[PDB]
Amino acid sequence: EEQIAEFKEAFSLFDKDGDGTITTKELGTVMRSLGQNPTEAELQDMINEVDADGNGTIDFPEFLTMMARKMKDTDSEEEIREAFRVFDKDGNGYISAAELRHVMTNLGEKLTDEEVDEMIREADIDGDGQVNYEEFVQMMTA
Amino acid sequence: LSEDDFDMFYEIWEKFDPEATQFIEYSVLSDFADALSEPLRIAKPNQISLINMDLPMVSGDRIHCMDILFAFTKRVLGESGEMDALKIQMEEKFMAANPSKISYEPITTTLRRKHEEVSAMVIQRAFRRHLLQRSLKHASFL
Amino acid sequence: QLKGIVTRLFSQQGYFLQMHPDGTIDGTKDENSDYTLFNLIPVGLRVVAIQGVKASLYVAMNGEGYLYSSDVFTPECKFKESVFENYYVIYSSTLYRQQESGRAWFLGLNKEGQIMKGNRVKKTKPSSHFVPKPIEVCMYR
Ligand SMILES: [Ca+2]
Ligand SMILES: [Ca+2]
Ligand SMILES: [Ca+2]
Ligand SMILES: [Ca+2]
Repeated sequence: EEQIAEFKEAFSLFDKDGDGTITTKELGTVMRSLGQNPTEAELQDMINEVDADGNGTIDFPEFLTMMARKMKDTDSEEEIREAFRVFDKDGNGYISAAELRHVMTNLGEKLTDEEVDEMIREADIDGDGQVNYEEFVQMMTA
Repeated sequence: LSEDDFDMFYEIWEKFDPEATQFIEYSVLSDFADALSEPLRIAKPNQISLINMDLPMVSGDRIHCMDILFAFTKRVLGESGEMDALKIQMEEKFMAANPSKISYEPITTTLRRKHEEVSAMVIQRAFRRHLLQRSLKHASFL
Repeated sequence: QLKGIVTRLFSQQGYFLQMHPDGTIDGTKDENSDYTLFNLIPVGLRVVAIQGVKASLYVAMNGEGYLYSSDVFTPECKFKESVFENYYVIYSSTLYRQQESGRAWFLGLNKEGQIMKGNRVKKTKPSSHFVPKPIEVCMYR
């Protein structure tokens, strides 16, 4: 499938030295490439819970397992539309970008400023300050 | 409203509380709110209706019958007036009718916050998945 | 006998509620003020008693609307808890109302982390609004 090919591509973006193995350092550079700022403790955690070998590295299968845990949808039904509706105060299909930013930064598994910024650049296409959350849901589950 | 609606209420309650613990989990509330008969019933999607109702939750995330009843009824009764005095009277009646004392537990948190949190977790999760997807896309070329 | 909880009360005004050993009650920015921990006991249906754990002092309310500190359990230690806009928790007095208007006297703090009088705290004002950050559930006598 195209799936495993994308996994090969990912491993390909990851291996600078091409040793077949991902290090805590490399995890670091990647997480940072996503816009996160993990601690060494957090990385050692991210490894320890997913390491089967405990080789400090991630081979293709372990990469598969981890990406599988991340990609699987748990509370996602595409009726995440409901989740947006929870915050759509007047139900007009639009949420002001400000409110969205506040909510995302102050509630739940809060997003970083980088994450929020990108999310907002993606969600407010016309930059009018109003966000058509349904189109965002379509885009998001493409 | 009539006595029939209240008897019906206790009837559904015995179904949702087969042990007469005088409490239900919030996750099921929607279902229960949809399970009733008219006019007390709140058909799905009822989530907003449930979120606008003053609905206290004890630990852990459990709600008591008196609050649910009072709210569902008050939605029909509108503001009061005599219906509030009758509300207090019927509340006392329910207290007296209730066996034991252990079911008296103090308020912890409430609805909105729970559903908002779940919503946030959902959106964050999905967003993360799409970040991953985009990164792999960056990998493919080349 | 009674199934209550232990918790920290965070005022929306921006402080952790603090019952100091000397009976002085205020709002603090200190996370670990052990005077900020409290015993919530359901002394009835939506009626709760609040106790400063460090001083074992009941947060009682006398005849003037002042939240003094008390050792003995008086019915003045009774508080009618209620949610505001399904988002904030408020504890009112079972004795106090604007006896004409019926507007109850609530526990409340000003913007400076200082305690307010009962009749000056409005239900709709940020003073009366509190968020319980719980620790554990406990059984009481
Ligand atoms: Ca490597
Ligand atoms: Ca390995
Ligand atoms: Ca809106
Ligand atoms: Ca827009």
